[PDB]
Amino acid sequence: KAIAANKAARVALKKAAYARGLRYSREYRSAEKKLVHLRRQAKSCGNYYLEAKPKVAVVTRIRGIAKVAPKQRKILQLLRLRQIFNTVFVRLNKPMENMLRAVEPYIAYGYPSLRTVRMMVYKRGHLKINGQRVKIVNNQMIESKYNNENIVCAEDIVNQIYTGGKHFREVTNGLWPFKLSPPAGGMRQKRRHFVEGGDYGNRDALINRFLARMI
Amino acid sequence: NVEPLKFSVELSRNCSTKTLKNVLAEKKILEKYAATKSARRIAAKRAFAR
Amino acid sequence: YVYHGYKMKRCVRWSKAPARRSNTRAIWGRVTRPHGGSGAVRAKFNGSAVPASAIGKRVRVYLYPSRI
Amino acid sequence: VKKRTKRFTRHKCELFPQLSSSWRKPRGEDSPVRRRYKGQKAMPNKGYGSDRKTKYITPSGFKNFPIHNVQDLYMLLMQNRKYAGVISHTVGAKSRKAIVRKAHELDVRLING
Amino acid sequence: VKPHLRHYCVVGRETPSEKNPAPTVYKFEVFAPNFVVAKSRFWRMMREKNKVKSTHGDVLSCKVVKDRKLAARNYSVDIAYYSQRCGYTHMVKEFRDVSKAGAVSQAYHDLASRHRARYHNIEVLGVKSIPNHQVKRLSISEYHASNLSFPLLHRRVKAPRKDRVVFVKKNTKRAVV
Amino acid sequence: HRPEIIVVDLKDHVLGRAAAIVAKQLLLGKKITAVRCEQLTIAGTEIRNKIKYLQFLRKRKLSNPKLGPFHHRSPSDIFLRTVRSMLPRYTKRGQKALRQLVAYEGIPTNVVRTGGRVVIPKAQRHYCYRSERPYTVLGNMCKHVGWKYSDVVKKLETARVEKAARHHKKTEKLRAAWKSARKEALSKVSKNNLEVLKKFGY
Amino acid sequence: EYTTLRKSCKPGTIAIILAGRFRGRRVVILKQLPRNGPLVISGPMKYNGVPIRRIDSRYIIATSTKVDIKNVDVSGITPDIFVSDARAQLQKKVDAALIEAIRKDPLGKEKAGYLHSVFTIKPGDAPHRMRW
RNA sequence: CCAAAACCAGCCUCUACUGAGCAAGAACGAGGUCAUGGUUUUGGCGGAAAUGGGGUGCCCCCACCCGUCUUGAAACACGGACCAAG
RNA sequence: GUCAAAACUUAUGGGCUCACGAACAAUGGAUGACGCUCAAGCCCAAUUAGUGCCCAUUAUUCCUUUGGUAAGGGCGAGAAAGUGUAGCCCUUCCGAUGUAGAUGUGGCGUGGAGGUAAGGACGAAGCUGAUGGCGUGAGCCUCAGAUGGACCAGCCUCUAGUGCAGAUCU
RNA sequence: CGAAUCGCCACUUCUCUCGGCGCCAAGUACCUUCAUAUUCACAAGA
Ligand SMILES: [Mg+2]
Ligand SMILES: [Mg+2]
Ligand SMILES: [Mg+2]
Ligand SMILES: [Mg+2]
Ligand SMILES: [Mg+2]
Ligand SMILES: [Mg+2]
Ligand SMILES: [Mg+2]
Ligand SMILES: [Mg+2]
Ligand SMILES: [Mg+2]
Repeated sequence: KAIAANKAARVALKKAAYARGLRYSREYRSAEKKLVHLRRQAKSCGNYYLEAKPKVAVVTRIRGIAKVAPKQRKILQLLRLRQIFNTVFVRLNKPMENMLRAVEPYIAYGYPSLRTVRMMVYKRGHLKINGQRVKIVNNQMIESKYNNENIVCAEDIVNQIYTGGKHFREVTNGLWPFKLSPPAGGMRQKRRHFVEGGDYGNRDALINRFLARMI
Repeated sequence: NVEPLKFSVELSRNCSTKTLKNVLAEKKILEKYAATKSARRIAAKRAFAR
Repeated sequence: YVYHGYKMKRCVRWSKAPARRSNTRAIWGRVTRPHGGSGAVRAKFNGSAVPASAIGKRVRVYLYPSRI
Repeated sequence: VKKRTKRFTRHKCELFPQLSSSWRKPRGEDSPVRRRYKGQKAMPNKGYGSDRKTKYITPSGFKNFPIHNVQDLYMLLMQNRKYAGVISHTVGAKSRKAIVRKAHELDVRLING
Repeated sequence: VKPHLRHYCVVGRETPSEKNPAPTVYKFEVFAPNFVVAKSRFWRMMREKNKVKSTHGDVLSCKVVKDRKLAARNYSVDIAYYSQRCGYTHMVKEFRDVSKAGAVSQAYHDLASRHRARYHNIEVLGVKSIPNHQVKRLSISEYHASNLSFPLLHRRVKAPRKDRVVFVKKNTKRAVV
Repeated sequence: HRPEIIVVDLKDHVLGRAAAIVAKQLLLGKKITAVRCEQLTIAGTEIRNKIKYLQFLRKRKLSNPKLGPFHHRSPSDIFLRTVRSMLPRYTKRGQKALRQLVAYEGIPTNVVRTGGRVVIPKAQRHYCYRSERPYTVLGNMCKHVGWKYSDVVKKLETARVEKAARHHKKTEKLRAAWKSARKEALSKVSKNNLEVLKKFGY
Repeated sequence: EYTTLRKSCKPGTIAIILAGRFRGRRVVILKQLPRNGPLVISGPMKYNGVPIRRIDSRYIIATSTKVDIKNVDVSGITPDIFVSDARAQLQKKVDAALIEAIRKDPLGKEKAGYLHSVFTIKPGDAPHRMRW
């Protein structure tokens, strides 16, 4: 009886995950075509388009845990950047932009592409479950973690940690911070800022490349 | 990176390309070049490797 | 890495092929990946290391398993 | 397939005939071995623990179980594919005749039969 | 190699406020490795000139600028730079190159060697293409003549890498490696 | 029986590049035989390099020079020392590799007429020096530093050359035959082969 | 049937033996065995002296050169087969078919001679730079 | 027991926008691999073989005498020839 | 560049340089050595080229161990309601360095005792050991003595004059 | 005494600024031996 009701649910969930990610695919294709029209409108209008600011950065701890000061050392813990190539998505509040500004030599970050978000959540994605670090494998796994009619798909997660979400904290917090491998082909200098020809600090959209070699 | 060849069409600097598909055609500096053993040797090794 | 001991020992066809009983011995490996941007490659010889005496010496890298 | 096959010998047992090879944890700030410099001897630790379902298993594949007399053999009658009796060193060659022609009749293995 | 420095034009403004309801937009040509540095150098000038800062502004366009063509030409790069040894040398060197980006990056390597000057000490002040004659500098003037021929003297011709060799027979090109 | 030796001809090679490339091949098991070490070049005027060597020669154990650093003056012994400084000279792997190298001043009669002589293009003088910069030919500096056989070798080098050249026109009729014999071989029955030879450039 | 045997190795293709008793021998690939099994290359023994026999695909270098030997009936090559009269008879029946299949081709005279060829990694030779 | 090949899984590697470029997205195809999992196959070896251990040597590599007080010990700082019993 | 893994001395990059050049006065001799000079130097940029590679006790992943006073499931031979053992079984997760020090340990080991169980003249203890085997380890066990000659291991409980390379220790 | 090694040559083996050949018929004609050595395994052969 329950044995099959587990089927009615597992079938109903992909019916939902299908329905969800069909919307998210449309909500991407549409949102970006709309964001192309405007910047394209404006070029016709001899006119600039102030693109909406990033509302999510994929912060990545990039120096190791030795010799770090008590203020940086706390901010990294609150970012949950406790190891080297840990990663988290943190949305760019002023209060966060002032946390990130406090530990930039310890982190590389930028504004993840939707693809960067997919790869981390699908490949490197791990839910916290009963404190266990649990590899994402089922959408069943996700709906149980997130008791939230909003958050069912792994596509629900990627939208939250990309669109900026109303559950961006509800989602990203239920994820273990990402444990990325060191960037293939290496860094540049974990000591200099990115614009110095180094590695640390905000590197805008370029983080997707750097973070792609890692994932 | 380049090795000058004994061939050289007379020409003017910054000359347009269609001018060149012209002038070299009026000499066949290229068709003349492949005739040389220096050229054949290059296409010869390029046939053995191929 | 073909070399030899100082006594004969069982070889791959010691009984089927008496002709093949040398005190010649061989240690097999696989090329594992290219090493450096030059022509060098990494060979793990089975689970074991190849002996340090092998160094400077004729390894013979066979054309098989073939791909091509 | 064991982690480490070597003994964890005491540091500098080789220089001092009196020292047993048996392990003592090194002490002294300046001990090269407890400061664990790379060229030095290793120390035992939890990480060298053997795999736990192959543990205690002799290459015969049996776990040895001590045996002293013919009655012990029946302690191994029903688990004769798991335990192998190792007859105690001090049972007489007399009694071992009896353990052995009985450890044969029962299909129980013996390490030193 | 292709130029060291891409040609960006970063456009941006101090973000709107009741203090400044309709702020000036600022175009700013930069020669940067990549936009994140071009965006950076752009905010360097915004505070060093407009007193606006990166927190308070917003780049409106990071886009790279298309090359004029590919014909060999002639560039007057105007390059201020800094050192402890020299605190601000205005200096219009001219360079001969195919592109503004190429003349400029060429001006950084030139400037980094004759002056131990890092990228961020330097700031380009403009990169006009110049006509033949305007170039006062005598070095590139040698290359103007429509009739210029020179030998490629005393070449080192390394083999294509696939063909390179450690040992070769002496009056032959049999390999021996 | 001879082993798979390769007799590098060291004339007009940079000392330390040739010494570095050779020192590596000895490790990879090549049994090299350097020759014409008299002809190795070094960057700079001879005076630059005599002073470098005389600062070398200046180094000896005061306690007992007899066991001190030894300052060999043969260009070949100088090349062996240069090449042992570039290999693990205390491990047997390198002590071995150094004995697989045989330097000679000039090219000795045992080593001549033995096979073609190799060259190290990465260590060529023209490949390395800026052509108009001054350079020190090695056997020339070391003549001023104590090598006594600099003219013994030149007398020998003169002899192998005049001798090798006499044999080069002793055989001119012979080489000319195969040139003629081989050109008329194309005209022979090799018909379809003549087209497979045209492709590939033969 | 199932076969992952690679596209480069197809029946009737010439194929260098890289290993085993018949190193360097060009050998036509007569057939692949009924399951994803080892190829049955044949010399023909009339040429290079290679008997009908099995070889793993990993131990040959399938040359681009081949022969349109669909005409030949290699059906008598079955796994159950794997010098006795029944087998000596089998190749004789086959090599003569296989050998004529080689004859039908234009440039079929070289391929007879091409199969008399023996491969050898001569010094200075770079197979990895080779194409086949 | 040693090998080798295969299969499956795993795993890994190898358009869009823009004005030719990117801050840009997948696909096809192929390879690698058991110090990955499961599926055998096929050969080699079989008084000996085989794996493991042990011993001795070598090779390449790594490696500062320990205890000690001390900020700091390889210290040109102290204690230290060997072993047994205590 | 060699030593030295990697540019088998890569660049189809720019400059600069002839004599030195490569983060924190006296034993001869130190860019680490050699050597390098169209660099093997310096500034700059690069990554196969106007169409990279090498090396960590690091990261990631896999296997194993151990710990968790961590999360769950379960109760041919096994399936014990269990802190801890040769762990009741399986699953997943996170941790692991460490002086002084603290603590744990069905942790090791010694002489003795209350018990239990057993062994020994067909050879106890002791000792010897290319005797292997087991255990992370302290150690245990077996084999062999061409050693010995009569005592004694296991297990639970009790006990202590209980574990030694170092005291200029006796 | 079983060995590891695996191109040769008086067409390179001078000098000073595509060497020839060899790779399975002593030749381009495939005459013609090869198996069971039974699909890798030191080439079992020099
Ligand atoms: Mg770095
Ligand atoms: Mg620092
Ligand atoms: Mg003091
Ligand atoms: Mg190296
Ligand atoms: Mg600890
Ligand atoms: Mg007592
Ligand atoms: Mg002993
Ligand atoms: Mg006491
Ligand atoms: Mg052999």
